[PDB]
Amino acid sequence: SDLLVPKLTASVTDGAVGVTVDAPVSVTAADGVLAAVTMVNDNGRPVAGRLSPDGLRWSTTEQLGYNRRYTLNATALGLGGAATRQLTFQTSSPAHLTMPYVMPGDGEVVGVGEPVAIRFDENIADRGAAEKAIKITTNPPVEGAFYWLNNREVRWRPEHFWKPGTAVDVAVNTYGVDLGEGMFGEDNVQTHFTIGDEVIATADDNTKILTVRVNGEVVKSMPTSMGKDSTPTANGIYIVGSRYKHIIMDSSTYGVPVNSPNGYRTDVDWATQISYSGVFVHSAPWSVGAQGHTNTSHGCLNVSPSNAQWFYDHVKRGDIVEVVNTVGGTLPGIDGLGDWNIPWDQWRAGNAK
Ligand SMILES: *[C@@H]1CC(=O)N(c2cc(S(C)(=O)=O)ccc2F)C1=O
Ligand SMILES: [Cl-]
Ligand SMILES: [Cl-]
Ligand SMILES: [Cl-]
Ligand SMILES: [Cl-]
Ligand code: NA
Ligand code: NA
Repeated sequence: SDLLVPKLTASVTDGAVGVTVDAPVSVTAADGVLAAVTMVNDNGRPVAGRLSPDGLRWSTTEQLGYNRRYTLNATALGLGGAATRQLTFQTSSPAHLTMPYVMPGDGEVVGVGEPVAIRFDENIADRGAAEKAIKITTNPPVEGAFYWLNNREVRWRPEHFWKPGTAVDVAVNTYGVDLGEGMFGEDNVQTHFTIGDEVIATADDNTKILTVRVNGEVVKSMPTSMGKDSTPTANGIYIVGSRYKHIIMDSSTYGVPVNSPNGYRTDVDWATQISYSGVFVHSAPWSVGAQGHTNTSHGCLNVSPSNAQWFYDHVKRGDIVEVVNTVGGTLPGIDGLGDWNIPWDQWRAGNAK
């Protein structure tokens, strides 16, 4: 048997540029074991690594940085000689960075209508890469798809409402990923949430009653006053959002001056958001005589203080409100909480462009 000679294999090539940092760097020995492996950046600072017990694999154990020039030295020893290699490579230098933000929060329990939300703080030129970098796990597994509400936020939901008890895991692995036009991910995100009870509240303009159903059983019937004809509440499916014991409604947040005929600024109690456009379920003492009879608001579902607080107490983010038989149209699918009004075939087809 003649002298066999160890060989070295690295996941980077000497002289390479634009190396993406979305993966560790590794060195592998063949016909021999690794005796020494070091990796330092342009300033001489070492990079954390781990050699496998069998001595055949060394990998970086920490995140690698943008705009860095790394130098790698590896020595492989064997029964028939040795082999050494020095490799230098330069990582990606982004033109701009973008940090994602994921809802719902880690560990939260949400209703059957809560979609996965990934919001970036910059415009995403390559939506496809963003979608490819986002891995969603569901238990029991269910089909879902991506759909963008605007140039910075994407959503992921199944065809129908979640089944209660479903576990969802979200891993936004955007670090080191070219998201288009030199826009690279600033970090990764990992969120996990669970689907709770089915809570569907239906507001019928014919009866002017807001009926809350938990697991299919009617548990509360609230006389309500919705948007008047000139500013009606839109029919469709609303996703419950944030909740406030009290909040100052200010029309100027939507570009409508407070000092207008259609502007407003008032403080209200027990407000539950259900649309970005400003539809809330809140306490309306000034309209109890109208609640259950005639509509008098700008879209908000007015109810009594008792029922408003009840809604605040018994409804959670992700629960569903459905408005039907109003003089208005359908809530826009891209409102922010109207995801379910987009027909499944359009949502499934996505808009990655
Ligand atoms: C709750 C009280 C109310 O009627 N709205 C509301 C306002 C508007 S807007 C910004 O004037 O067009 C749209 C829909 C609404 F429900 C509240 O904010
Ligand atoms: Cl090392
Ligand atoms: Cl932000
Ligand atoms: Cl009216
Ligand atoms: Cl507001
Ligand atoms: Na020989
Ligand atoms: Na008002």
